[PDB]
Amino acid sequence: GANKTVVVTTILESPYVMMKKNHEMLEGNERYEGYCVDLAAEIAKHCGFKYKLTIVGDGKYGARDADTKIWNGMVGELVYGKADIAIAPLTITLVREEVIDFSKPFMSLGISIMIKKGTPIESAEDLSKQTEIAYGTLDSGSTKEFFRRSKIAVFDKMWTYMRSAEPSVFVRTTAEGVARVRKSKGKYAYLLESTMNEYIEQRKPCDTMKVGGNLDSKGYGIATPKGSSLGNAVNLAVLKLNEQGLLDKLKNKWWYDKGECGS
Amino acid sequence: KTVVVTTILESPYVMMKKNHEMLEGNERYEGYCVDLAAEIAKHCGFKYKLTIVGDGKYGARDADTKIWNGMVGELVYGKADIAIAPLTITLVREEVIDFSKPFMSLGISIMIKKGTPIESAEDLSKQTEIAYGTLDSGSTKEFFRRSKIAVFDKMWTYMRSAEPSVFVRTTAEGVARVRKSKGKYAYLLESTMNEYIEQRKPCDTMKVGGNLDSKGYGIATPKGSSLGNAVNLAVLKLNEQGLLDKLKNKWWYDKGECGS
Ligand SMILES: CN1CNS(=O)(=O)c2ccc(CCc3ccc4c(c3)N(C)CNS4(=O)=O)cc21
Ligand SMILES: N[C@@H](CCC(=O)O)C(=O)O
Ligand SMILES: N[C@@H](CCC(=O)O)C(=O)O
Ligand SMILES: [Cl-]
Ligand SMILES: [Cl-]
Ligand SMILES: [Cl-]
Ligand SMILES: [Cl-]
Ligand SMILES: [Cl-]
Repeated sequence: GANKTVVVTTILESPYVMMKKNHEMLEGNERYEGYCVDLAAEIAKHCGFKYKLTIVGDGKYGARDADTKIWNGMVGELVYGKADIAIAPLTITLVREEVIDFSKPFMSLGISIMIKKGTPIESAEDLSKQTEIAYGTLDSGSTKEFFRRSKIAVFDKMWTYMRSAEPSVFVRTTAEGVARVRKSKGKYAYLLESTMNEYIEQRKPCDTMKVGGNLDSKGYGIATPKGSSLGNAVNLAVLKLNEQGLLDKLKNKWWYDKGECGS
Repeated sequence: KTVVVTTILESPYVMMKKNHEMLEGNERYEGYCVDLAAEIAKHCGFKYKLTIVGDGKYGARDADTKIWNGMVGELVYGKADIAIAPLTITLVREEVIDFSKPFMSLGISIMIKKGTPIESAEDLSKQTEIAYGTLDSGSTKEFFRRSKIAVFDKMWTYMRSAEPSVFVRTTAEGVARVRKSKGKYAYLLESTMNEYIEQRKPCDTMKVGGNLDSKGYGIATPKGSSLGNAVNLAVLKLNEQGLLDKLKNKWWYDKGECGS
């Protein structure tokens, strides 16, 4: 049928999608800026569609409830037909690939540790062997699922602690995890993706840092409902943008050119 | 019912075992991709036969004839059912074959003989005393051929017309050329292979500078193959179980050939 505006689900996660200054008097896609806003424009141009950016209503990436089997977050928006495509830092995972399609990755990441500067922690093993410093993850995302499913001794030990810690060590948004690191005097460390960690390390007041190696290696992909006719063109567009150097330039633009912690 | 796997002799992905002359079939070979093939086949429920690509190439399309060679060609022309190899995901290949999600990350990188006064691709481009080149019929050569980045296009203009040829038939021949050229040849190759060689005797090469791009290897199937979906889920399962990282640690294991 006739071309229709593509509904893009995304999430307010800096620097991927952020409210522009003066957003209160802007409308539509002009309200937003960031890496995924720029990426959406490039994908749409290469694939020949018009689109509307829509922030996921529940503010979540996406997890399946173990009891009801209902998917929430951006994954749910695709599964239940509320959006046509997700352009966001959405991690490629097995359980998600069983229900939605992903392009080839547009960005690499691994799970990593964020500390308040000076915290005496260098690794996941360090965290797992002590109790003074609490630690947790984002809710409803791939990092929490990683720990829940891991059979690796250190990560299983970490999960066994996190799942029963009181008060809860889990946070609803990345910003809440950052705040908890910044306000806890070295007594909370946050497990989050290396991309987000490296972004925050360049934001004022420059009081956090990434420590240790990454715990895994994976990527973000552009997601579509299973069988969607958009998937093929989106995939080729991701590969073209990578090969032309545009994805690397976009990361530099939003992470480092705009950094607030020096050159 | 036996799946024909095309692969390539490239250390440490696929290597001939010691005493392979008295072995047969899949038991002749060892390495990262041999172990990976066994894991993929177990998860997908197929029997398979490893076969070394007949022309020894990864795969490129002839500009005049438009015929594909290498492992890509074996998939395109129906000579193999799947490629399990360090085969780079690229746009031109994704137009003719299918790739799983990546099983390993890499980028193009620079190999020098230790002590060579080169720190970056920009350094190479701004001089002519030290020659440099790439593997033929692979994704690194195509990267330079297609690139519009000023530094890389300048490098391509030099490499394509340099005499004698700066291109090599196999990775091992590029490494040998670095080792034998007294610092007058640098080799552009994928970071995975570079890092493997840097930890092998005689410990006379090193990786310099950052990677020039970021990409991955995928398991490839002919377009529309029924195996693609299961293979893709298998790669993700193996990654999430930690087995891909374990295999990398096994086959890049440093036994101290170089230093402590
Ligand atoms: C950025 N980019 C451009 N597109 S691409 O050429 O397809 C490509 C392939 C691989 C990677 C390296 C990072 C990664 C991403 C995703 C996964 C991984 C590993 N592994 C190692 C396991 N499987 S995965 O799909 O979760 C990046 C990449
Ligand atoms: N990128 C993750 C969210 C962040 C996290 O879990 O650390 C996801 O897609 O679920
Ligand atoms: N992995 C490459 C071969 C090595 C190279 O080109 O440096 C390919 O798939 O073509
Ligand atoms: Cl419309
Ligand atoms: Cl032998
Ligand atoms: Cl298993
Ligand atoms: Cl078999
Ligand atoms: Cl440029």
